[PDB]
Amino acid sequence: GPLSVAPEMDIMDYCKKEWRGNTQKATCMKMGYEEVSQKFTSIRRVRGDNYCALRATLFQAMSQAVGLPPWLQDPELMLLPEKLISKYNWIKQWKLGDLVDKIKESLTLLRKKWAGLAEMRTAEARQIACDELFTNEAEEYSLYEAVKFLMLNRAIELYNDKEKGKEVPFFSVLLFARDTSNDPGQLLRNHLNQVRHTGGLEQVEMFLLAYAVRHTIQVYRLSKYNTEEFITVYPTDPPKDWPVVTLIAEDDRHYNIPVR
Ligand SMILES: [Cl-]
Repeated sequence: GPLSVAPEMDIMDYCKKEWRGNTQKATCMKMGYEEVSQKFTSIRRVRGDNYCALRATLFQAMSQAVGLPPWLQDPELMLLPEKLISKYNWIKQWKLGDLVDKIKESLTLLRKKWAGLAEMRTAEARQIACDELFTNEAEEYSLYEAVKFLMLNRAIELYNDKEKGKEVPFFSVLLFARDTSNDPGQLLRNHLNQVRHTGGLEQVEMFLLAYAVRHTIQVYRLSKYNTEEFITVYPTDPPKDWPVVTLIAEDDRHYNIPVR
């Protein structure tokens, strides 16, 4: 299929095309891209479907992969679908974009593709391979099923910890405080399973994504330009060894990729 992450263009050329006229909104977006352009020369437009946040994060993480992270080296990763689904039968309410084999196939693909990218000598070889992977075919969307499953697993672990009275990060309190997401089944049914053209990860779920792939996500939030949220980092205090990926969000729903 066609690329789902568009070929790069100059970031201020992009800004000048999208943001014209003298509205306060347009002025704030221009200031936002001007600030981003101090560190990144170019931008890649990410397909704005319900997977936009996952696509943006995974494309950055994988195109920048120089090693296979320990959580993907762990043999437990491939055992997780059978162990989780056997224990929590409501997971079979999963809606795909049997279940154990499908998820295991997706996780095996994620691990294999990531390992192959980490094997490459140059960033250019990685970008070519990523440009082939993110072409709107079944392999791309299988990656999102894998990551969504790891998000569900991390959510179950955080929920169970909070039940036991163990310390949990506060974003998980906020995640489960939502009336549509009071427990992991509601998270699955009402958020991870969601309907086309309406879904996408909410702010609190960006923390969950970061935890699931062990990446620090640095987001220029342009609708927050004149506030301390002009950047938000997910999670707030990650391990220093987690790799950093940078995104741009004009609103708190759609993400593009700055590149240099
Ligand atoms: Cl033009």
